Amino acid sequence: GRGAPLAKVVFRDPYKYRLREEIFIANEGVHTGQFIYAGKKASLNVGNVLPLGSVPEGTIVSNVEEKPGDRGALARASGNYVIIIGHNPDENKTRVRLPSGAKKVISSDARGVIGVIAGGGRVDKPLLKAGRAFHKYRLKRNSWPKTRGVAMNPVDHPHGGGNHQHIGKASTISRGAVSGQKAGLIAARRTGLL
Amino acid sequence: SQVFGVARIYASFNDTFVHVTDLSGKETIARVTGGMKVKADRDESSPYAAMLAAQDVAAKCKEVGITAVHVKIRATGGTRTKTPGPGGQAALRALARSGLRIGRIEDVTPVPSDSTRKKGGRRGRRL
Amino acid sequence: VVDPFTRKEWFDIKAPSTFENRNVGKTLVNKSTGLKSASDALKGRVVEVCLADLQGSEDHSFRKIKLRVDEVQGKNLLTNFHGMDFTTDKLRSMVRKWQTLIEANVTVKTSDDYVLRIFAIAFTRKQANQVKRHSYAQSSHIRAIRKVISEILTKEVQGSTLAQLTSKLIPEVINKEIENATKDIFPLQNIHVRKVKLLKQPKFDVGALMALHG
Amino acid sequence: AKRTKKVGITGKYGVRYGSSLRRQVKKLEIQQHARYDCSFCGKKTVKRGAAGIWTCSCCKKTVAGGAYTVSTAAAATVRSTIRRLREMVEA
Amino acid sequence: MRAKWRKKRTRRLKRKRRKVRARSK
Amino acid sequence: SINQKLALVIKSGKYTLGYKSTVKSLRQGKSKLIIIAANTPVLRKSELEYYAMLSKTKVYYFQGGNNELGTAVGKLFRVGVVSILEAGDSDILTTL
Amino acid sequence: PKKRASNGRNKKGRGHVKPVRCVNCSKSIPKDKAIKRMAIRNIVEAAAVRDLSEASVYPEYALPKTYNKLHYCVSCAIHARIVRVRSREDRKNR
RNA sequence: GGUGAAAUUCUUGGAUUUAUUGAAGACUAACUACUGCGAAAGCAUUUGCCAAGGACGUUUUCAUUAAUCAAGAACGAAAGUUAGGGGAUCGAAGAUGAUCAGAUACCGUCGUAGUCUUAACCAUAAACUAUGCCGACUAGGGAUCGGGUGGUGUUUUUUUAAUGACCCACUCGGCACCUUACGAGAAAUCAAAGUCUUUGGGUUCUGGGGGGAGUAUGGUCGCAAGGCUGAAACUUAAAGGAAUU
Repeated sequence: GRGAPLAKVVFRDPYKYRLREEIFIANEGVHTGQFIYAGKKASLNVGNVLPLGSVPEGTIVSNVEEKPGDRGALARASGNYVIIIGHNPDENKTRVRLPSGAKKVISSDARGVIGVIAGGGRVDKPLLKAGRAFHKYRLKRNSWPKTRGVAMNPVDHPHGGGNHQHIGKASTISRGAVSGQKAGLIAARRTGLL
Repeated sequence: SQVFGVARIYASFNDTFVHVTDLSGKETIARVTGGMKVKADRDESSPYAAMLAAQDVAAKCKEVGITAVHVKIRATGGTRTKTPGPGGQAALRALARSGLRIGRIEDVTPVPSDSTRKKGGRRGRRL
Repeated sequence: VVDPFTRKEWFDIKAPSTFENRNVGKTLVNKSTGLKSASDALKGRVVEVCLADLQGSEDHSFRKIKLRVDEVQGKNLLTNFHGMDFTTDKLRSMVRKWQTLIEANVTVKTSDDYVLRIFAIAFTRKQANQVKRHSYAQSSHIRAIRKVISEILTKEVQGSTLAQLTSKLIPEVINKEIENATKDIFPLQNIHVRKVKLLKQPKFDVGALMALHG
Repeated sequence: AKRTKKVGITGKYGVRYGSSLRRQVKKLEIQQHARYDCSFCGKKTVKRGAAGIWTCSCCKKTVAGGAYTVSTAAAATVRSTIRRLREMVEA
Repeated sequence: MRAKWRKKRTRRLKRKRRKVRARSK
Repeated sequence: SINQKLALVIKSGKYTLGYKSTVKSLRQGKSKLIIIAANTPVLRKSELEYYAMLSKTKVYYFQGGNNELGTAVGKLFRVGVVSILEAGDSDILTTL
Repeated sequence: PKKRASNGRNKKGRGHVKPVRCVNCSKSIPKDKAIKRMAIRNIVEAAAVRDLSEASVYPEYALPKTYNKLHYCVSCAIHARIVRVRSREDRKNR
């Protein structure tokens, strides 16, 4: 169910005799048998887990923690990463470039793996057959196939009904609309071709 | 026993700027400009407007006993005109006549290495 | 409207021992109230002064230094090297057509963990008894001259920390041995040095930076 | 004999699915079916397994990368900028 | 006798004639 | 350049290709200088360096792969390490 | 048809094109070889220099000029009154 | 903020500007010249690597292996097309504010595709020196790029050994200039556009009045846009070139 691969890295317990098997998001350019340096005093290399508070500006970092102790919030999809714009020594925070092009400020004590997640450009080849889509969505949930609400029944959907086919009312749905009416465009500030 | 400053005259087109400030540059005084003493939309770069702006700047300069101030004249820079505005000479002459000590002139207009292609396109402006 | 002048104070800055002159002007600074603490905001500041002002002569007119403040102490804040630049009004003077321009760059380190971006400029001279018109370069002497000038400046900076690098930069003896060691390539007039840019810094390093004003 | 002149790899799809779809999946199939070499041996033995998997039968090294290309231009530029930053901090 | 614009009009006529031809075949 | 000296050696002096020929050559003592590619496994070139410094043999590092090493030495296949027993008409032992 | 060489371009290479400076008639110059009109006009115009010399805190020093290498006069400087239309005595210089 | 004048737009949430920087993309300004390379298009930071190319010198080699090109292959500006990366400035479309009787044009501000790169197409331009390639001769002069030769040449030190910077005289290969026209051209002009009625050195391609028309159709390549080949019917006595008042 994930286009990006999984990196299984075995760690060493510094407290007792044991070796911890960790599941990491597999970046690109990292190969099995290469040493992962997880910490703050490490060097800027692909696969390292240097916190954003100990790295300069402009570095590319994937799997960025939203808050310390969350252990993986941001940049978990294949071909995506996070760009750092700046940081402030007072009230330690890091400016990050979110994969959606959004702006978010998080603490400097958030760990992230340096590099880009492997499997980039996954959505470049169309799925062709319905079988590829069926196999793709079988491993995720029961969300396929999706039926149009305009070919529906009046009781089955607000968009259905009528001898002809038509949406009927405005497709845009207010944010404050109650559950059930949220069918179509939700809080659409603007529509049409971008 | 004299105190200096930076006036950083910004002689542009259709507007004139004078900004007397300390050498540090993080604290400034007398934000008066060419358009402060006129309402015409076309006489901002006129010598009279620049003279009035410098006179106001010089008057407000000696609030707590400021003696001298350095200047660094610059144009709009970038890739637009690369030449100082007509009001720059009138701006720097008005306060000098007003008793303000002037020195260490320095042409701080920015010049690029043929980058950031300017406004107009291939055939540019046509009149 | 409140009065900013009554809400702000005056400060005095002293140049390092690299320059014999000490006072380099007067900076207007807001009062360091407990809510804002403007005293620590002065750390990230620079002051630009002319070498002629800092030396008392007139041959340093086309030279100036920006001087970054490091530590503040009772209206007597001291400063430290940030980087010098050749004034652009003068920098457009020695460059003319019908001659060859020479530009070399390095990323050489020093003895005090500083990193500098040193550049240099060299020309071709219309020699005495010349009848020619342009005296252009062969284009391969620049290839032969770029390596030696970079080598000679890198060996000079290496083994000498920042203090004597500045104390010998102000006299401008750097271009003194360029010409004589390269008299076999070109006449090589106007070998005035170019910008030095300081990129990465070590920590605050209390005490040693006081010696420049001790 | 070169039975197909332009269709190439995507001849199983036949006449349907249109032209753009078949040609796009064809361009992708040439590079994702290509034989690569492991950066540690140099022999052309790397083959694709699962998505993002670049396995080998001789070097026995799996290098994670693009789902269809072992190293894209994005990989090159990110490696370049990361090594630039590493040099700058370590300088 | 503007060569460029009459030339562009000629290509528009080419477009229309090609459409007419493709209507039948 | 490295390639011209390597070709001059391959035309005049004797040579052993591969791993085990190289290891027997050095271990017996005839080898004077070994050539290791950049893509050689660390452990491999580390042991080679250990054998060389225990046998007092010079070491040179080559930036490149095995295929380009083979093309430089003059053999179309790939070679991970080579050694030179005598230069012959070459002088790579003296310089570098 | 006049203008045998038009400009000084006899070799090949096409050079490049730079933007025209404050003309309102900017366009793609036929290569960098145009009318130049380099200017060394002073930062301070004639007269009123006596006030500047007196007002200087330190004595002597100063008096530099603006060093502007111009490429703005190209095929439109007749409007700006820079390049003069001439006749068959154009053989002077180039 | 801008224009000849205005206006849209941004401004107590601080516009614009300044000082400390940091990030992204693009270019290689000043040096830049009747100065240089590449077959052409084209090339204008530093350094390393790889191969290739012109000229120079040769008392070294082959031996006429040679010049031009139907059919035929490779490069090929900008723009355009496919799929990624990137997407800072400018910016086909478009959204606005003018001036205008009218203005979806010139003028100001935003602004998608595009402008940069990758793999694969597109095979076009005022792609012009509007002047094909090879070879020989013909009035002179000066400057310049690369190389070479000779003159105790003037310089550079450790005056002097050398190198390199230049001087003088010359040579070859050039890009090219200045005065004149033996000669050509209808003239503009040409050191070739001369050596063509005193007609013939070798070779390839193109045109027989202007429109129709680079159009119809037929083939051919191309994802498409488009490229190559390429008419006829019908109409007119004028179209066109150089200089004069």
